[PDB]
Amino acid sequence: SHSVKIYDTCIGCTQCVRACPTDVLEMIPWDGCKAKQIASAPRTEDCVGCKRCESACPTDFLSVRVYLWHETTRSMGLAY
Amino acid sequence: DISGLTPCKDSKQFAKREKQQIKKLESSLKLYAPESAPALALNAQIEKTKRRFDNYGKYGLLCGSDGLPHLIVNGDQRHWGEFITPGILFLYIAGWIGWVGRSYLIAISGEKKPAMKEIIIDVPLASRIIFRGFIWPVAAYREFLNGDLIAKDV
Amino acid sequence: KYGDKSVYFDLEDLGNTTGQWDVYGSDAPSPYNPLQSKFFETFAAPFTKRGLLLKFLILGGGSLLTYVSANSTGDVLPIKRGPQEPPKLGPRGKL
Amino acid sequence: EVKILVDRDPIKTSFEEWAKPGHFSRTIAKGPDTTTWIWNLHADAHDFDSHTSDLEEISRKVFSAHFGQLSIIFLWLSGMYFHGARFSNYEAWLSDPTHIGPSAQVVWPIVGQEILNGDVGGGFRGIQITSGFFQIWRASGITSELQLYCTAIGALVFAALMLFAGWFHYHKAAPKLAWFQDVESMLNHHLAGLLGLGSLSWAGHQVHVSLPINQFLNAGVDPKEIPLPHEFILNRDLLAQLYPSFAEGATPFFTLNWSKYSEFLTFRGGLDPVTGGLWLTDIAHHHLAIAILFLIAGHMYRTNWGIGHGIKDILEAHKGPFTGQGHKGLYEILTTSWHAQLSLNLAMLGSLTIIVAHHMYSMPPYPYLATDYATQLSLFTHHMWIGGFLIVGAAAHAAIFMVRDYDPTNRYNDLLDRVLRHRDAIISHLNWVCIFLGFHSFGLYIHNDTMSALGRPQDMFSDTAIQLQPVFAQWIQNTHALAPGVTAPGETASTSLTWGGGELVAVGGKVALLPIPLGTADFLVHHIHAFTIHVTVLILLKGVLFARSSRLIPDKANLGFRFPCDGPGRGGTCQVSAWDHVFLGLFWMYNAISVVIFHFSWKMQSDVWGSISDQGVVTHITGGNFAQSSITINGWLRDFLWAQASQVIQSYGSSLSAYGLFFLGAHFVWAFSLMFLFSGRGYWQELIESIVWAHNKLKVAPATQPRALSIIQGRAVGVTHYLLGGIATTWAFFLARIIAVG
Amino acid sequence: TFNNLPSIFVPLVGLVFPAIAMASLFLHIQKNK
Amino acid sequence: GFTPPQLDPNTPSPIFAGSTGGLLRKAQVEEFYVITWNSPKEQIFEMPTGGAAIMREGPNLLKLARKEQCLALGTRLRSKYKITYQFYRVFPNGEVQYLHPKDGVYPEKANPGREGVGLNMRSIGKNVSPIEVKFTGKQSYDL
Amino acid sequence: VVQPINGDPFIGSLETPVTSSPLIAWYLSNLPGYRTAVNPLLRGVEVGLAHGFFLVGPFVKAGPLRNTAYAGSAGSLAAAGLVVILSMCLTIYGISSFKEGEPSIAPSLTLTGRKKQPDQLQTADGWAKFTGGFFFGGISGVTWAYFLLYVLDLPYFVK
Ligand code: CLA
Ligand code: CLA
Ligand code: CLA
Ligand code: CLA
Ligand SMILES: CC1=C(/C=C/C(C)=C/C=C/C(C)=C/C=C/C=C(C)/C=C/C=C(C)/C=C/C2=C(C)CCCC2(C)C)C(C)(C)CCC1
Ligand SMILES: CC1=C(/C=C/C(C)=C/C=C/C(C)=C\C=C\C=C(C)\C=C\C=C(C)\C=C\C2=C(C)CCCC2(C)C)C(C)(C)CCC1
Ligand SMILES: CC1=C(C/C=C(\C)CCC[C@H](C)CCC[C@H](C)CCCC(C)C)C(=O)c2ccccc2C1=O
Repeated sequence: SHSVKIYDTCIGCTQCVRACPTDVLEMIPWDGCKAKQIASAPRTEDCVGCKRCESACPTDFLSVRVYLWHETTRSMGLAY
Repeated sequence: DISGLTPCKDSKQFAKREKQQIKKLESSLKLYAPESAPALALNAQIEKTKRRFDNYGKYGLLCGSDGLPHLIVNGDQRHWGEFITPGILFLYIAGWIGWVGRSYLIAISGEKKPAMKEIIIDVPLASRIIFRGFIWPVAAYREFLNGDLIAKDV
Repeated sequence: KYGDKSVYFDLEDLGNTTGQWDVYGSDAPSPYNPLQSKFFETFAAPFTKRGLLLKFLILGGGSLLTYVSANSTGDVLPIKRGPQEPPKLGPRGKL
Repeated sequence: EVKILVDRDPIKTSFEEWAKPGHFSRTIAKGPDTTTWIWNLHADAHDFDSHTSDLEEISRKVFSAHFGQLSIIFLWLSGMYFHGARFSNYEAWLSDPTHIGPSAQVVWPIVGQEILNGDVGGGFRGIQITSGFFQIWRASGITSELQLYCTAIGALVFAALMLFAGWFHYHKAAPKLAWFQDVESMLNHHLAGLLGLGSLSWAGHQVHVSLPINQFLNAGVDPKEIPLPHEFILNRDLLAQLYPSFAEGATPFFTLNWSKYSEFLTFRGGLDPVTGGLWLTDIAHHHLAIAILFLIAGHMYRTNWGIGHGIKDILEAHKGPFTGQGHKGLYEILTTSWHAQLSLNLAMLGSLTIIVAHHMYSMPPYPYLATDYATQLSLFTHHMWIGGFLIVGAAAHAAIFMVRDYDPTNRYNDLLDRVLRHRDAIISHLNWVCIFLGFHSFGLYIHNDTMSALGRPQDMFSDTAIQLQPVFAQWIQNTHALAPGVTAPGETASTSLTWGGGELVAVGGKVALLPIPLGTADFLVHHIHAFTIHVTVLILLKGVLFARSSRLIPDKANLGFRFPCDGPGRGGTCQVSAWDHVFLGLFWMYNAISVVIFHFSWKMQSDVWGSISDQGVVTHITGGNFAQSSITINGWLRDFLWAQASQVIQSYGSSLSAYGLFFLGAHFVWAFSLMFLFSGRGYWQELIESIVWAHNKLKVAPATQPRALSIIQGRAVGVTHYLLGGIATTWAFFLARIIAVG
Repeated sequence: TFNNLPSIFVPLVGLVFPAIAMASLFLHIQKNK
Repeated sequence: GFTPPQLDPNTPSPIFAGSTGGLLRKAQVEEFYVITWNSPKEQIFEMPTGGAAIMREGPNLLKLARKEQCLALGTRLRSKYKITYQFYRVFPNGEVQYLHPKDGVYPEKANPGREGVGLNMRSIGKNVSPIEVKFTGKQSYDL
Repeated sequence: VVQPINGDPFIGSLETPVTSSPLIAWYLSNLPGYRTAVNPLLRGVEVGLAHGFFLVGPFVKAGPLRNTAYAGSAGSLAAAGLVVILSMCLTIYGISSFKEGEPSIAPSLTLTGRKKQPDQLQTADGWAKFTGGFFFGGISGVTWAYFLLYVLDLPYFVK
């Protein structure tokens, strides 16, 4: 559904996923920062698009980035 | 006599506006005694109206067919009291406001937390600057020549 | 098991879990008389092909509508009766 | 049990925190990195539940804030009584109140605004007020301007006293939480002690001061000839000359021989036909009975002694069969939360303001109120608006309870849980009945409009084409007109004359509330009112219930009460917050109260108000064009809006010219509001950043970074400008319309 | 007959062409290949 | 191949008097996201479907409506009650997909064993304009 | 007796007296909307007859020609037209919701937990039989209401 992307300007603060209410994100090891971790987005099918991840990305503009795309029943957040 | 407008000192409908407003204020004047506060205030407003109309007559205002003063902005020397002299009077004050504000923001720019000086206005600083905008048309011109008016990108 | 003490996730019986229930869908047999049922069957089997039913419905309904509106006179709808009144001359002569 | 638990010198009186703005909050007490900070300095200013976590400091803050509000109201009443004393024609209005316009404000002659000082009457140039203070003062037996100045000075004194009281009860000796939580004593006192003794003391004024003075004012006596009020207290012969029951004193009272008090404590219901207001003789007896009732009601709750109902023991006693534990827990969620109490008191106070509006036109309690059509209209409209606003705030604060103070772990309630469980059923049936009412109340107007436009007036829903008569309201009307008799003897007449069997109270040339006939138009507009109320309750109740969770956002409480959205996801989830629900309910309250006051103005001007000549032929202000034109929207546009807005727009060069000025201005402010409600923050931030480039080019970059308004702030600005503009439009339109033709 | 063309085309168009169009378009919506 | 799924058994559900925010027909034809947690005591918690529920001492089980409901519940559990939780996805066919940690560890601790996807090795301004990917399925951000 | 549906608290409904009671559930279970095992044609016949009368009601007395002599006839004609349209929309519904031959999408379970047979109404041919019954019953109920308004005008209200 939605296309979440994490760019290399990350600082590995783990606020994107700790804010993400649908388990879309997960921190993985990395070698590009002092924290040695970066966020990944495997479960984009569960992505609703609420952008709580990028409302908590403390960078110049953003590192995590949500692109609104094909909306399915779970990206639209429907219990019916 | 320009733009098809007769002056107000020799207009008929302007005097008619005068007479009509005076009769309107006199109709509201025959309901009180001529020595009480309402009648005195009405007579004061009446003299205010009459002097107003006579002053608009004596300044050479141009009253159209509707009988109201139509201001000329084109730049006619007779009608610089309409726009150009009060326009300069405006721009002098407006640039005063802008220049004292700009010199204030530049004054607090070298502060640790400048924003608190925009909330809590440093009245001594501004008051020392508040008269520095009296000379804005020359200080701003030099800041434009010296390069201090417009900032550089870096 | 769905019938255990406060267990509602019988993973085998997912119908009872998800709520798939004919809440009032009685499986009781036909309460109608057989003869009138056969009568209705034989007299409504023409309306068994949904596509032919739709074509018949649209075309026959449009035909009946055009027939009613074309054969009806002004007694049943004033638009056909016509003015039956002289026309008023508009403002400024007629313009 | 109950006590005076109060701690001394908790907070220091100092300007040190005045100098540091935003001290109350953590994120705000560090500096304005942005401009939004200042909007957050005012937004959170009175959000004391967010400043602290303990209820003690919050209770002290709101207690002293109430003291500040009372100081403000005492200062406001000081202004009103003073302006009446000095800048008014009240001393002249008493002579000829049916023809002199009550005025209490004069403007300063500077820029031509002295036209506003008009010929109100009484040899006085001012503004025709529509507050009804003059009517109160005639009901309070003032008969002077000295008494008004003394009242203003005393009110200023009480304002200063309340200011000192707030300072004392926050900074010097602030009560702790055990004092506020003793709601038993609070109710025992506010019932018996505020409302009981207050009504008793006003009954004393009504018996000793208002009644004897109005017995002369209504009997053609000039106010200069009337004896002063204290002369009735000092000399009882003058008081007894009109009410001889005072010669016996309190011996009729204490011996229970009250039958010899009916000269001044009456039950002759109806309006005094000499002035159009209710009988003050009935109002004295009223406030007396209310004193007895609130005095016996304020001895209901146990405070310290073995007697009295513990409110926990009342609530826990009520436990429904399939309603669960019932009202258990409510004493702990009402006494440990100010927002719940605020919501409850706001809802009831608002509906009470509306009931005041409704009972102040149909039973005019003050002399020369019903004939001051401007005062009557303005007071009804005012109190209706206040009631709608208070109800909408009750919704907001119910939502704030549900987000913040609601705790099913510690402060549990059963009935609230049961309401949250089937909240979808509540909102579904409300969302249905709103559509049903919308259709069968407004589509009827559309049907009438179309049938009248197709030349089919025999097919409308009118009093001539298709009968939709209010049979139930007609039955209540006819049985309240024939109520004096078997059901309510000893009343001598109906309690009101807004019913078909009543009569006309001719006061001067005016009519003053003859019966109100209910036809099909009243049916249609009353169902429109039910419709608008039901939609407002839909929006507001939905916000309250789904304040915490929905199928869309199940963690809405963690996002807060006042948040814009949770992103464009889920198709978009704008305005899921209860704040945004109440922001919409504001608009729907506006539509509701606007059509309500339109119904009032038109039904009054067409079927009630007017002028009755000495021959008896009453001619109404419009001409009875309500039941024929208020069945279609084009009548409201033509015969109400277009026609009655021929005195606000033609009032240019008149004394009513500020009304047309604010007509256009409130129009403007409403439309300006549409810039906020329609737009979004992102456009304005991008524009602001462009003009910030233009500023940084000239070394005029402000450190308080220019930020476009927050989304919720854009919505707040939109709804407040929208409401202010629509409401000031209506205020100007009503006041000019009703002062001009009067 | 020219005065009777309103009696044929308006009930034809404004009722049947919605029948045909909305039906065929609902079928085109609810389709699978 | 280091953390196996847990395959939730027929555990008891919390004590709850029933609400209207529960499972609609979405569960009857699509997934409905069971959650499982393990309580130290019989305590009371707000349900994401509105209303208060009484969790049971020991393992619990809740089939609420969707992913955000169970994850909001689990975050409230982990923060307020300090309790391990894991939730699933129950398609109507019968399969039970394990989803929340997918590694035995919550998705904040950067624990190795998870491949990075949705990962553009550039700053966010260095994406090509749409004209450079006009008439191509890749929109702007997949190169 | 407001306990949840089938005692299942996490299903969005409740067994309140209005839904699940001996009288109202019985009434909702012995009427042609919920007679699952029986064929849908008789169900649709019953439904159409009832709604044909219910529609002829507010067309004769309430309408454009209610006061005329053409009140009953033209009102019944408009009711038959609305019935034809209702069968029309029912038909597109049966075409759009389920295609030709799939099994029934109705629940195969009941409150007591019995794996009952699915309601063949929800199938294509079943819904088509239901629509045919609805059309036949509705035109028949329209003309029978017209007949009763014709021959038995006096007991009914005119006003
Ligand atoms: C005049 C003497 C005085 C002084 C020096 C203080 C000093 C203080 N008070 Mg106290 N207080 C006073 C009088 C005083 N108070 C009175 C008379 C009351 C009763 C209303 C209170 C009630 C009170 C409360 C309840 C609280 C304080 C608090 C405070 C502290 C912070 C206040 C602040 O920064 O906001 C400064 C605010 C203002 C200058 C303006 C406030 C608005 C005033 C009261 C009324 C406005 C009327 C105006 C006409 C209405 C607007 C309409 C207009 C558009 C026409 C500070 C120690 C706070 C505190 O210590 O908590 C940490 C706190 O919570 N005070
Ligand atoms: C924005 C707030 C606001 C404003 C500006 C006004 C302004 C006005 N009101 Mg309104 N009013 C309001 C809110 C407001 N009211 C609310 C919320 C209520 C509901 C309680 C009322 C009830 C009310 C009544 C009943 C009357 C007014 C009157 C007036 C006018 C004269 C003012 C006055 O004090 O006379 C003096 C005030 C009175 C004579 C009122 C008597 C006291 C009332 C009946 C009860 C006592 C209050 C009680 C202690 C607190 C509530 C208890 C709780 C159980 C509900 C003036 C137009 C009076 C009027 O129009 O006169 C022409 C009038 O008769 N108002
Ligand atoms: C008894 C009455 C009462 C009380 C005690 C409160 C108290 C409170 N309310 Mg509630 N509220 C009320 C009535 C009341 N309100 C009503 C009648 C409404 C309906 C609109 C609301 C709607 C409401 C909402 C929707 C919200 C609150 C919030 C709040 C809290 C903070 C408000 C704040 O800091 O703003 C301080 C004051 C201001 C910011 C000034 C407001 C400016 C107004 C709109 C100016 C324009 C109105 C004016 C009459 C027109 C003249 C214009 C002229 C100046 C040119 C506070 C607990 C907020 C809250 O709890 O947040 C968590 C919140 O979100 N209230
Ligand atoms: C005149 C403008 C207007 C109209 C017509 C509506 C209409 C409606 N609003 Mg909206 N609304 C408006 C302005 C308007 N709103 C504005 C400006 C706001 C800003 C705050 C809102 C905010 C708002 C909220 C927040 C809510 C509504 C709700 C409602 C509904 C209540 C009435 C209803 O369904 O009954 C029936 C419909 C009407 C009365 C509308 C008029 C229709 C006429 C009678 C007949 C139409 C013709 C007919 C069907 C033939 C069709 C012909 C064919 C060719 C198409 C309805 C959808 C509420 C809702 O959805 O729940 C009920 C709700 O909660 N509205
Ligand atoms: C609503 C409102 C208003 C108004 C109000 C009013 C007007 C009120 C009134 C009220 C009142 C009118 C009150 C009163 C009170 C009183 C009191 C509170 C008293 C007390 C007293 C005492 C306490 C005493 C005691 C004693 C004695 C001396 C005798 C015997 C012994 C003893 C000791 C018991 C306004 C508009 C402003 C605004 C809005 C709000
Ligand atoms: C004569 C006249 C006229 C015309 C005129 C014109 C046409 C003009 C133009 C002009 C122009 C075309 C101009 C331009 C300019 C530009 C620019 C570019 C500028 C800049 C500036 C600046 C930058 C400044 C700044 C400042 C100041 C100095 C003030 C305050 C502060 C500040 C800093 C803001 C007319 C006939 C109508 C009328 C009469 C008069
Ligand atoms: C216009 C607009 C804005 C921009 C509105 C701005 C920020 C208000 C303009 C600035 C105000 C007037 C502050 C400037 C005045 C200061 C007090 C500075 C004083 C300077 C002199 C006047 C004394 C939004 O941010 C917005 C957000 C969401 C939905 C709609 C909208 C919207 O419609």
